Amino acid sequence: MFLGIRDIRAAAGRFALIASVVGLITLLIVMLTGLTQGLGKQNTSAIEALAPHSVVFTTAGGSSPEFTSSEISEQQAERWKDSTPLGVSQTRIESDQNANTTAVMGLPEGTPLPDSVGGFIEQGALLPAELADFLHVRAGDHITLGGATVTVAGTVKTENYSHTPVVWVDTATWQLVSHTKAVGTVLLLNQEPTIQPQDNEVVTDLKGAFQAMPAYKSERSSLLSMQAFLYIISALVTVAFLTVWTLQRTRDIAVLAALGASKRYLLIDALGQAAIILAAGVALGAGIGALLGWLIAGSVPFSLGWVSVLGPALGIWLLGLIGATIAVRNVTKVDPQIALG
Amino acid sequence: MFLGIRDIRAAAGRFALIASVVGLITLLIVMLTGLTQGLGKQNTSAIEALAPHSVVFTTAGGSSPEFTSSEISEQQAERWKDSTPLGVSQTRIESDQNANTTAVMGLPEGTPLPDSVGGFIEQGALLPAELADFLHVRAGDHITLGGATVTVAGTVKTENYSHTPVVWVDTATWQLVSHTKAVGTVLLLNQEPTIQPQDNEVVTDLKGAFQAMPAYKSERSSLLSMQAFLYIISALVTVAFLTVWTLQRTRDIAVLAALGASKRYLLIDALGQAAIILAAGVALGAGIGALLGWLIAGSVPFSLGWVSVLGPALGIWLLGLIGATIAVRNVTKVDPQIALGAT
Amino acid sequence: AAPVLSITNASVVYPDGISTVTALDSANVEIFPGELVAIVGESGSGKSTLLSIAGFLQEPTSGTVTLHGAEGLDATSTRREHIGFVFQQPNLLGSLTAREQLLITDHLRGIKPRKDRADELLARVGLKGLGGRRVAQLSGGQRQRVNIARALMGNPQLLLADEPTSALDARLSKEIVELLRDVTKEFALATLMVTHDRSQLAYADRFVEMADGKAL
Amino acid sequence: AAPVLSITNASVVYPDGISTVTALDSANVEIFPGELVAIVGESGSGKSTLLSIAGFLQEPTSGTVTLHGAEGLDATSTRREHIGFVFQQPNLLGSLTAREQLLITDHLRGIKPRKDRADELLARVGLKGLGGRRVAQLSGGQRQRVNIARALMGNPQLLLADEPTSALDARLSKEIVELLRDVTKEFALATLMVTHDRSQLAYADRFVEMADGKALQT
Ligand code: HEM
Repeated sequence: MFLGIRDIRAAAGRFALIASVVGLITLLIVMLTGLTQGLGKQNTSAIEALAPHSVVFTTAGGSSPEFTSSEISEQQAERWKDSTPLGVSQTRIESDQNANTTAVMGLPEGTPLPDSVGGFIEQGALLPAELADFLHVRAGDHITLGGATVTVAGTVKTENYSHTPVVWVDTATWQLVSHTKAVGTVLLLNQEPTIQPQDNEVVTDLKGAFQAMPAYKSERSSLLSMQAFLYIISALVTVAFLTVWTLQRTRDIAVLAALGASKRYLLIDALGQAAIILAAGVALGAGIGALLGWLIAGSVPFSLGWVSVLGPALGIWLLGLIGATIAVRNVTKVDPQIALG
Repeated sequence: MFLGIRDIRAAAGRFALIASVVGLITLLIVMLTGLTQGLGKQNTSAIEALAPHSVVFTTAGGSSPEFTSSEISEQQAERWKDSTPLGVSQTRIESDQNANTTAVMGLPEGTPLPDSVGGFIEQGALLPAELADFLHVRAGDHITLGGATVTVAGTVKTENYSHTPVVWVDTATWQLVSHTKAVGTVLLLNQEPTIQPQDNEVVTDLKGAFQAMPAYKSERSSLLSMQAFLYIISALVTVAFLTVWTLQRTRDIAVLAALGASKRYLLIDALGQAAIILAAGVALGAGIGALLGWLIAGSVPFSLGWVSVLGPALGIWLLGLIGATIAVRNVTKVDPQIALGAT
Repeated sequence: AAPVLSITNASVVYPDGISTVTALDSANVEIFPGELVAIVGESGSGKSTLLSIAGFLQEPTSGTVTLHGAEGLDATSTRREHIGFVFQQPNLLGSLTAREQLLITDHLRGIKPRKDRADELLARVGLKGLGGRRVAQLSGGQRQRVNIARALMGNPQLLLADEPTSALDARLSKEIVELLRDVTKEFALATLMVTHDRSQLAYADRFVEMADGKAL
Repeated sequence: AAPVLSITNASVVYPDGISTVTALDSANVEIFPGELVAIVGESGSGKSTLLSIAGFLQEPTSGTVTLHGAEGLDATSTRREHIGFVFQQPNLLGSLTAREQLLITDHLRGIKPRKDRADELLARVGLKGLGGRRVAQLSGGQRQRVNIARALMGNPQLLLADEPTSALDARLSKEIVELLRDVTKEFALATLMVTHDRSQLAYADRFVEMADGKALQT
C-alpha cells in the first residue's frame, strides 16, 4: 500500500482521466436510480399509501387485469366481505379560473384516508392543495369534474396515479364523474382473503396491483434494465483499465518482489490503489448526482434519499473491487528476475 | 499500419475486453436513441399526420399553453378564418365484451383526414382496427365511450396521442364524450396566420405545439440528456483506455522509430489499430442492438430505421477517432534511444 | 568462523526457445562474513545466472544453495530478511524520493519506516541531506549510491552486486566499488559482485572466473 | 579512399540530474566500406554514446557527424535508408514472425514487403526455413541472427552492432562475430561494432580503444 498511494500523488493526471469516467458512470447510475424511484412513486404513491393486502380486479376474456378496464358491481362488492370498493379514473377538472386533467379516486363516505393523505372521505371532492392553488379555487367553490359539477369539500396533500394527482371523492360522486353503475374499479382487501374468487375475479398482491397499471411495469422494467447494463459497464470499465494498468507496473512490482515483497503485499498494494481511485470516482459522481437531482427535482420527478444515492454508489464501488481483484490477479505471478535485466 | 494490425491478431484477448465495453455502450446508446424517437411519435404521431402549419392555443393567467386546459369557443373560432377546430380528449371506451381508456380526437364533420390516416370525418367514432379486435366489436356495434353509447362508423389506421390510440370523431360527438360546449381544444391552421391574437391567445409552430403536451418535453429532454452523457462516457472511456495502452507500446514503437519509421507511420499505425477496434466494437454492439430492438419492438415502443442505428453508431466511431488521436499524440514523441538500452 | 552462503554443485538449465541450454554448470561457491568475492568472465559465461541463484531469485535445476541463518524459509522470505540487492540498474521507483527508496523496504518488511536510519545510511553512502531528492534530481552515480544504501536498509548478511558500475566512468565506478568494499568490511557483509572490468578486482578479496557456465 | 561515416570531434553532454555529463569528448573516427571497426573499452567509457552518435539516434552537443551519400537529410530519414541496427538486445517485435521482422522494415520504407529477399537473407544468416518461427520459439543466437537479417533487409551502407554477443556463450559468440565479419565483407558494408570482449578484436580490421568518452589514438 506504500507505493500504490504515492503513485497516485505523483501521477494524478492519469488517474483523474479514469476517475472521471468512473465518476460519470456513477453519476448516471445515481441519477437514473433517483428518476426510476421518482417515476415509480409518481405512479404508485396513492395505491401504496392505502396499503392494501390483496386487490380484486375484473377482467374480460381471461386477460391480465388492467386498472383501465376493471369495474366492481354492487353485488360483486357484497360478495367479498370486509372489503371496500375503490374507484380509479382519470378525467378533466375545470374551475372558473383554470382547468387540467387529474386522477379521481372514489371511496365510501367516512373511510379514513392514509396519513400520507390524512382526513377522511367526505361528501364531494377533496382537492390536492397544489391543485386548488393552481385553479384559484378555495373550499366550497363549484368545479366541473368529468362533466359534472361537484363541490370542493376541502384541501388535502398530493398523491399520484399515472403521473396525475389524486382527487378524492365519495363513492357516489365518483360514479357520477366516471359515468359508471359500478361501485368501484377494484376491491381493496386489508386482511388475507378467506373466500375463493369467481371466474371473472382475480386476487393480486400490492406489487402485482401496480403491474395492472399500464405505464408502470413497461416503464420501470426498461429503466431497471438500463441500470443493470450501467452496473455491468462500470465493472468492465474498471477491469479493462486496471488490467492494462497493472501491466504498466510490472517493472516496479518486479523490483519489490526481488527485494522480498510477499505476494500478499503486492496484491494489497494494487487493490489498495484501485480502491482509492474507485472511491474518488464514485464519491464525486454520487456527490454531483445528488446535487443535480435535488436541483432538478422541481422540473422532473426525482426521488432522492440516502439509500437511493448511496445504495448504487456502494454497489458500484464493490463491483469495482471485484473487478479490480480480477485485474490485479497477475501481480503475484510477476517473476522477480525481470528486475535484473 | 503493419505492426498495428498484427498486434490485434496475436493478442486478441485484451482487445476483446475493451471492445466489449465499447460494444455495450453502443448497445445502450442504440436502443436509447430508438426509444426516444419511438416515444416521440407515440406522443405526436397523430398530430403529425394532420400536418398543421401553425396552432392556436388558449391559456389562463398568461401561463404556458397546455393541451389539458385549452378550449375554443364557437365565436372565437369564427374570428380566425381558414381554420379547422381540433378536439383532443382522453376517456374510457367500453364495449359489450371489454373496455379501456383511449384518446379521442374530434374534427368537423366531413373533413378529409390526412393520407397518413385516410378516410373522412364521419358522424360517430372511427376506431383503430387493433382496438376493435381487442374489444370484439364490429361495424355497427354499440360501445360506451366516456359514458356515451356510440356506433362504430368504421375502421382507420392507427395513430397515437399520449401513449393512447386516437379515435377520430366529428366535432359534435367529441363534445358529448368530453362534456363541453366548446367546439374543440385547439385550432389547426394550414395557411399563414393573418389575424392578430388576443392577450390570452397564443399561436405556435408544430414543434412548440408539442411542448403543450404534458409528457413530451419532460421525457424527450431527459432521454436526450442521457444520450449526451453516454456519448461523453464513450469518448472518455476510449481516451482513458487508449492513453494507457499507447504507453504500453513505447518499447515496440521505439524500435520501429529507431529503425527509421517516420512519425506519420507510427501515428497512422496506432490510429489504424484503434480505428479497427472501434469499428469492431461499434459494429458488434450496434448489431446486437438492432437485433434486440427489432425483437422487442412488439412489446415496447421502439422506432428502428437505418438512420436511428447507424447515425449514433457512426457518431460514436468518429468520437472515438477524435479521442484516439488525442491519446496517441505521444506516439511521435518517443525517442528511439529507448531501444539501444534496457527498459 | 561461519559461512553466510554455500552454493554446492548448483546448475541452472533454462529452456532456450524450443531447446534447452545449460546456463550454470555445477557451481560451487562459499562466502564468509566480511568477504568481497568478485565473479569475472566474459558476457554470457554464467555470472548473472550464478548471482540469481545466490539471491534465491530462481532455484537451481540441480544442486543445493543454503544461506545459513535462513534455513526453513521460502525463496522470497530469504531475500527479504537476509539479502540486499545492488541491481545493475539502480531500480529506483520513479514516484519515491531518495530517502523513500530505503523506507519502502522497511514497509514491505512490516516495520514503521525509520527516517533517521534512512538519512544516516544515505550519508554513509555520501548523500547526506539528499533524502528529499527525487529521481530526476539524482545523477547516475547518486542513483547507484541510493541503491547500495537500499540493500543495506534491511541489514542483510549477503550483499549481491550485479555489475553496479556498468553505466559509470572510471572515476565514479571506483567510488562505488570502494563504497561496496568499505561497507562490506564495516558491516561484516558477505558480498558477491559480478563484474567484467578486471580493473576492479584489486578491491575484491577473491574472484571467480567463469566460462560457458562453469566456474574455474 | 572514401569513408562512409565520418565522426569528427564529436561530443555529447547529457543532463545528468542536477548537473551535466560529457558522455563523449571530441571523438574522431572514420569507417570505410568493407571495414569492421571494433570499439573496445570498459562499460561506461563512451562506446555506446559514440554508437548512438554514429547511428543518428542523437545529435552531438558539439562537433559534426557525416554519413556520405545522405547529406541533406533529417536524422530519421538517414537511419531508414542508409543504416542497419543490430541492437544489443535483439529487439524483435513480439507479434511478428521471423520473416515479418524483416518485412516490416520494407513496409515502413514504403515498399511492398519482398518475401524473396527476406527469405534469402534469413538463409544467409543460417535460418533457412525458419521464417515461420515466432519469437517465443527462437533461441538467443537465433534472435540475434534475425536481427542481423533485419539490418540487411534495407541494403544499408552503415551496419552498427551494439555488443550482439552479450548473452551468448563462447561457441555462439564466435559464430555471430564471424557472421558479422562475413556479411560485412560480402556486402561491402561499413560496420562499426561496439564490443567489450577483447577476444573478438581478431575479427576486426582495426579497433579503437576508449576510456571515459575519449578515443585513444597514436
Ligand atoms: C420526466 C420523465 C418522464 C415522464 C414524465 C414520463 C411519463 C410517461 C407517461 C405519462 C407515460 C404513459 C402513462 C400515462 O399516460 O398514463 C409513460 C410511459 C412509458 N415511459 Fe415514460 N416518462 C418519463 C421518462 C421515461 C424514461 C426515461 C423512460 C425509459 C428510459 C420511459 C419509458 C416509458 C415506457 C416504456 C412507457 C410505456 C410505453 C407504453 O407501453 O405505452 N419514460 N411515461
